[PDB]
Amino acid sequence: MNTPKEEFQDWPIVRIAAHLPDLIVYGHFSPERPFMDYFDGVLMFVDISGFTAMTEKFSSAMYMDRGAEQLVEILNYHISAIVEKVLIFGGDILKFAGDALLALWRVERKQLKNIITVVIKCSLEIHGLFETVKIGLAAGHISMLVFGDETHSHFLVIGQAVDDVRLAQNMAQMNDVILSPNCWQLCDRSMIEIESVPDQRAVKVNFLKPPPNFNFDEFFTKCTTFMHYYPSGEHKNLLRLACTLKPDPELEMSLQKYVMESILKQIDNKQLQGYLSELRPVTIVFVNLMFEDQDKAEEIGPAIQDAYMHITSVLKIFQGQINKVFMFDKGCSFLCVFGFPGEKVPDELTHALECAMDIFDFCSQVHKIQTVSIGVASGIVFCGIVGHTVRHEYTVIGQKVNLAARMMMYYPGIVTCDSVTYNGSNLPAYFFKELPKKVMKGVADSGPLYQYWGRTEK
Amino acid sequence: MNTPKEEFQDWPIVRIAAHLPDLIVYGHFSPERPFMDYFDGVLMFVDISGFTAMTEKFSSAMYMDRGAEQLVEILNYHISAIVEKVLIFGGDILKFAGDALLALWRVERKQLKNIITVVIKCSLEIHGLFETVKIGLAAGHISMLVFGDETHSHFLVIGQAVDDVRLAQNMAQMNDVILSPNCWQLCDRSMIEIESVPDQRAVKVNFLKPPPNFNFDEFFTKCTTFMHYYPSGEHKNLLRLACTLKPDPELEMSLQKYVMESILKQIDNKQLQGYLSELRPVTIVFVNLMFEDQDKAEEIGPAIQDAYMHITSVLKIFQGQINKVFMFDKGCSFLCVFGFPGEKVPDELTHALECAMDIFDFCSQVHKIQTVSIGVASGIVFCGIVGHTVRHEYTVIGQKVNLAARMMMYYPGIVTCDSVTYNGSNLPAYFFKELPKKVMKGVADSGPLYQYWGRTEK
Amino acid sequence: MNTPKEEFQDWPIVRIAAHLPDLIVYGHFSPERPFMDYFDGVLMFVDISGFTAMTEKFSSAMYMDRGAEQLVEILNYHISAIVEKVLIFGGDILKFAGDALLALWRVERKQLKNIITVVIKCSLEIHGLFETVKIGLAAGHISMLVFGDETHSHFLVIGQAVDDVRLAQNMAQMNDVILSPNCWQLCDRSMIEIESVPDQRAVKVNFLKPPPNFNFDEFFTKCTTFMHYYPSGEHKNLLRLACTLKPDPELEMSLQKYVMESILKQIDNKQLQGYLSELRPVTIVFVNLMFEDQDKAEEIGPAIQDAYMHITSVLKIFQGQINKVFMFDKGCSFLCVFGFPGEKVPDELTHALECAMDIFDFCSQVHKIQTVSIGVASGIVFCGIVGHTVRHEYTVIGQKVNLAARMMMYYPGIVTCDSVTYNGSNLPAYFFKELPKKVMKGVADSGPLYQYWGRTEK
Ligand SMILES: O=S(=O)(O)c1cc(N=C=S)ccc1/C=C/c1ccc(N=C=S)cc1S(=O)(=O)O
Ligand SMILES: O=S(=O)(O)c1cc(N=C=S)ccc1/C=C/c1ccc(N=C=S)cc1S(=O)(=O)O
Ligand SMILES: O=S(=O)(O)c1cc(N=C=S)ccc1/C=C/c1ccc(N=C=S)cc1S(=O)(=O)O
Ligand SMILES: O=S(=O)(O)c1cc(N=C=S)ccc1/C=C/c1ccc(N=C=S)cc1S(=O)(=O)O
Ligand SMILES: O=S(=O)(O)c1cc(N=C=S)ccc1/C=C/c1ccc(N=C=S)cc1S(=O)(=O)O
Ligand SMILES: O=S(=O)(O)c1cc(N=C=S)ccc1/C=C/c1ccc(N=C=S)cc1S(=O)(=O)O
Ligand SMILES: O=S(=O)(O)c1cc(N=C=S)ccc1/C=C/c1ccc(N=C=S)cc1S(=O)(=O)O
Ligand SMILES: O=S(=O)(O)c1cc(N=C=S)ccc1/C=C/c1ccc(N=C=S)cc1S(=O)(=O)O
Ligand SMILES: O=S(=O)(O)c1cc(N=C=S)ccc1/C=C/c1ccc(N=C=S)cc1S(=O)(=O)O
Repeated sequence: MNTPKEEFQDWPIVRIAAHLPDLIVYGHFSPERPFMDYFDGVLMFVDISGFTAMTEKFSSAMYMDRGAEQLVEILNYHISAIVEKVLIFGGDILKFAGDALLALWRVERKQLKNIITVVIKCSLEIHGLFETVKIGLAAGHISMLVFGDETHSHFLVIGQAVDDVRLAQNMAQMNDVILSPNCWQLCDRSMIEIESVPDQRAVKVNFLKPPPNFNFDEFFTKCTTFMHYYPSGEHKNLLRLACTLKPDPELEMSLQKYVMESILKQIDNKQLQGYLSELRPVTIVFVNLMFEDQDKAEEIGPAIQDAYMHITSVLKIFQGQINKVFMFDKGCSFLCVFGFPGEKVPDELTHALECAMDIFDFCSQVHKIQTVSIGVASGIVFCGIVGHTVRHEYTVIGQKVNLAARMMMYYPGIVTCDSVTYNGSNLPAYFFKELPKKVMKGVADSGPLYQYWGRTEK
Repeated sequence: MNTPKEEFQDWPIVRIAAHLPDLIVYGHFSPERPFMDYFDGVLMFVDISGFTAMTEKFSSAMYMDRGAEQLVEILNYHISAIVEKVLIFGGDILKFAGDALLALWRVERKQLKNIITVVIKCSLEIHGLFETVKIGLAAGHISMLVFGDETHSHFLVIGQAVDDVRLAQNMAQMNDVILSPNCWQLCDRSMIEIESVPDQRAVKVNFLKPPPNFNFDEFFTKCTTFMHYYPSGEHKNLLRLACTLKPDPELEMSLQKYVMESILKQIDNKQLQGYLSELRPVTIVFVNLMFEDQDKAEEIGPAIQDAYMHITSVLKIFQGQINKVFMFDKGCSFLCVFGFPGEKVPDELTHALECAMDIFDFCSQVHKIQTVSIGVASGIVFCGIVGHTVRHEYTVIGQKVNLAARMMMYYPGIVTCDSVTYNGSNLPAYFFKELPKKVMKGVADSGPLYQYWGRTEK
Repeated sequence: MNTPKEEFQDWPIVRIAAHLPDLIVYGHFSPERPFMDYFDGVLMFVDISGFTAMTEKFSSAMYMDRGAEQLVEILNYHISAIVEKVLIFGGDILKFAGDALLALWRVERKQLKNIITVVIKCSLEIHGLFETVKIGLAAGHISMLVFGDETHSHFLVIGQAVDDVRLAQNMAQMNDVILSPNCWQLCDRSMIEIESVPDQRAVKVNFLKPPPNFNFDEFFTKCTTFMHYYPSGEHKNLLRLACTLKPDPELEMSLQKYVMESILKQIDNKQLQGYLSELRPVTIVFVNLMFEDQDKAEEIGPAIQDAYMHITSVLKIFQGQINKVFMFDKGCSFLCVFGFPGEKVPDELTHALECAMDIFDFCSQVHKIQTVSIGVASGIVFCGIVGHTVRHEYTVIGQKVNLAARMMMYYPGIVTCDSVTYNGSNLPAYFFKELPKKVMKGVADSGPLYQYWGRTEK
């Protein structure tokens, strides 16, 4: 009696799971929105910095109209390798943004010290890939927030460790691994040699220096006791346990709400795989919400949910889409896009400004939101699915994405727009205020920037 | 000198062979139509009963417009596992219908007793998959009929064993394996413990109870002597020998006639794989032909061929399609569909009724056809490719499919239609007769049913 | 710590490399056009002769409108096997044309003798595949020419060995391996038993007859010392080293210029794989350029580049495409096609004739081009990607392709066209001269042929 090979099955549920972290795939949340959960862990924020900045080059004539295809190929070649390192070291990739990613090792509180050592070694092996990247590490309390409606879901992680991992990675020169102050407090100081970072309490990792009897592979194996989903036994050859997910209509209904409809169309073999990689004209509306205390999920959770319900309603009317939601050092940020896969309708610009204003007015009156700031910028951006075969997400990358992000942070409390938007809108000039030029870290040649004042003086 | 791996090649001939049983793939029939062949074997009819009945749920809003995709994923997850069991135990899947399938073990007459034991063990392992299905078995003489024209072919199996395997499976409660009377007569009674089935000569299998020296794997190996196409030797790792078919234009011309054109388009990589899975509005015309003796191929074969030639001509004019032909307990049944893949033209309904009537009038005068009955029903049905990667077929599933089937059996001798068809047609009311309501085993809430009387009183 | 399998990655750069020989993939040429390089090697020209001639049959009704699909399946089944033999024996497939291919073993001059023995054994194993094909071999000096513009590149090999390998294969009856005179001069005469070929200095291989101590596998291993890209070590399981190419935007920009845009669309998953296999009406314009000395790259290179710049400009205006460039026994030949993938515009014929004439007038005044001859023929041709998964090219095959080729050689110095072109053009009759009928080796039933005289008497 024959025994044919049990082969890998790429069911639709597995294809959906590649877009999501274990944090969501293996969650089992209540239905209320917002939903909040509390835990401890180590976070790694890795950035292939400088990439977005150079992406303008893939529009150049030398790429012969295959710039998008070449960009996603070269980006994925490098990002995939980082992803695979994270996964083999037992981490969960939470989110991709631009040319950056955020990873989590969730563990019981008593094990933070040893897991920090695992994450440090991972980081150093990540740098080792590129000898021929900047990394920030944080550790401590983390909260999860899940928000959405009956057909869409989004998640965020929040708290001091999340705020920290950002600060840490901003400080890294190239090739550094930086630890947050709390990460450095909690870590196995006997193992790692560090330097001070001038005017900072964070530190830099110089070397990992294990004791005589130390064997990293045996240490790692011990650490796996505490990793719930590390592929093992019969499945030790897989990068993710999620590769083994079986059809389950209830679970697939829950997971599909996290993925955009155009991605699902691809998943369902109803659209060619190449259709979503493109260098496409869009308008970015980057919405930032600031709170008095952004580390307290129970305070900020309802407010984010309320803002989301309104944003999604305003976006719906124009086929805008939320591409991502991230925490920033200051606030919760919604990266919204007008002009995505087959959503290309006329007056994208006037509508984008009116949408922004509507969001601004509504969110300004939401209980607990202290400040709303919105940046609007328009031009050619890369859109595509970035990451590894087993862990990837649809992402937008471009100078206009980062300009919209920087505008909302450098011009808080108002709706701002770039010159393409201002000129294109053909709204009358007195709907705007021409703004002073600010030097914006990460940006140059911004062109004139404007505030969208609105239809009336007020 | 290198020796690179001989890799599996998915040639178009192999892709076509996945839609067909070994009975056809390895046949070598004459060109006459009808063609008839005679043999002996064991038949297994397996039904995941209740599924079709629940399929209405995949149209519900909770599935967020991916009902078809979720339905085919979950159905195939379960059906695939049954298919793989059948194939490993040496059976040939003949046909899929709805959430049911028919399998055959063809063997020389002297080996029926031992092959029944193999099929019994298979059936029990099939039930074992679902601890967390109903099976009927028959054995004896079987005839094959192949009918068609110069560009299309269809096959049927016929005879008392085929009639029996239906009766047997109708009697099974859930989780039963039922044997036909002849199967029970021919089987190894020392091996199997059975109960009587009240008011039936068929029996139910309680257990397989082998003797002391018995070793099922060694018994199975012996049985493989008699299985012409059991994958073996170098190919013992394959589910089907048909996976090894090589390009052969003559054979591919013959096999392609059994597959619908839209499936071939997919096979040829000229249509996306996802296009054929859909929850689509169609009109089912289910045609039943009854004979004085439906076990005699030489009598019924020419009549079925004659009926087929006319049906196919009438269907052609409106882009109706034959989806399947099955034997029923009473008669040969053609499952015809209007509105399939890209065949969506207006007045589907009036045309469907006129087509039905034309078929009714013509088939009624075919020598040897005793009664024609036709059921017409219209609404949302699932269409898609069901089964395993290596053995699958395009199938339609839905409450309207089963309503059309039950109408043709409970209202014999006339053309009947459902309320959607009647109301939609906007043919005048006196073209119809409103019918008494019958309780139809397998159905509820049918709505009013009508006879299509036709254009004249008569 | 897990170690998941390093799996084969089908990056876009690798997909592009399948369309190209190692000669180009691993080249590192200067940017000037023309570019010329000089080396030594053995050439194998293999033809599955008679195939093109029978291809008319795949339009017959018996193929039920899947003639193109069946043709490419059966052709690739056989061609793939030849390709795999060439690759395992260490050769580089340079080009596919019709049902023929050209392969090269490049080696240092001192090793020609031993490499000829390897190529002879390969050829005999190729014949061994088909017991149930004609091969010509040449050896000696070879020049490479690369020509093109800023966005397209083409290459040719040139010289006496290239002229020889053609002569050699023209002489082969079926099943022969013929050696050129120089190949026979350079080979290991102690190993091979040959016959004279009447009225020729080339010879035919009867047998390979190695000495007592000879072990072909050990001899082959020795020969691999001299094969730069033979897959080895960790990669000994691969057919080509090019399967291991990593993303490299500079290299991909260079390689993509050799591939047509519609093929790149497929590569990029932006068009279905099946779209390019078709039996399609086109017009072939086959352009032949003759030189006083076609073995001297430094003479003919600039002239071919000049002709190319003009051809490509004339083709551009009508969406004609260069499908291939080959050396012929006499001259350089450009196989140009009007009506390719989505390039189907009206008056294909008048435009094709005017294009031809423009090319004729311009190329006639290019320094060093002695004679220009152009054949124009129109009808149904097969287009598709022919070869192996790892080494394949887009090719056109058909009686009209070979008619255009034979016209340009049998009616040198003029633009000729077939009856379909002449009649279809509805240009006035005095734009043409009706030609005497020539018996053209490889052709019958040509229909009347015409010269395109042009708009004026002159
Ligand atoms: O029955 S429903 O389709 O409405 C359904 C609603 C749910 N709502 C929520 S929350 C969660 C699940 C769910 C259906 C599950 C199945 C539907 C069809 C199957 N068919 C087969 S073969 C098997 C399953 S199973 O997952 O229960 O095995
Ligand atoms: O590529 S694999 O089969 O290994 C695979 C592993 C995953 N592992 C996990 S967790 C998740 C997905 C996955 C395959 C994805 C696709 C494979 C073929 C497609 N053709 C089309 S359209 C589209 C997709 S899609 O999901 O990326 O859209
Ligand atoms: O653009 S980044 O790759 O740095 C990025 C990745 C994220 N996630 C992932 S995966 C989340 C946020 C994020 C960008 C953050 C900022 C963007 C603009 C700012 N302007 C000012 S002043 C400040 C910040 S901050 O949050 O870093 O303080
Ligand atoms: O020659 S025909 O295309 O008309 C033909 C008619 C048949 N009618 C019937 S019944 C059955 C087969 C058939 C053609 C077979 C081939 C056609 C092309 C091949 N080319 C190559 S390389 C090889 C074969 S083979 O199968 O004979 O090897
Ligand atoms: O999936 S496998 O390559 O193992 C395979 C085994 C079979 N074994 C046997 S017997 C038959 C078919 C088969 C593959 C089928 C497809 C693979 C990719 C496709 N892409 C598209 S459009 C479409 C098909 S199709 O044939 O299902 O249409
Ligand atoms: O619908 S089923 O899954 O039971 C089915 C599968 C088949 N094949 C496969 S694979 C072939 C037939 C078939 C349905 C048969 C009937 C459908 C309606 C009837 N109404 C009455 S009275 C009686 C029968 S019967 O033939 O079972 O007597
Ligand atoms: O920077 S450009 O895009 O203009 C460029 C021009 C060339 N012109 C020529 S000749 C050759 C290469 C080339 C760009 C190379 C890269 C572009 C983006 C990368 N991103 C990441 S992660 C990595 C590379 S790499 O190959 O240099 O590693
Ligand atoms: O098929 S393999 O993945 O082994 C492969 C090996 C190669 N080896 C080398 S060197 C080059 C290419 C190659 C795969 C090609 C494709 C695979 C899937 C496609 N789907 C679509 S559209 C399209 C292509 S394509 O490149 O042929 O267009
Ligand atoms: O058509 S073929 O398969 O023989 C062919 C394959 C090639 N390449 C590849 S891969 C390159 C050329 C080629 C055809 C050459 C000719 C075509 C028509 C001729 N008419 C006359 S007189 C003479 C020649 S010749 O060059 O063989 O003398």
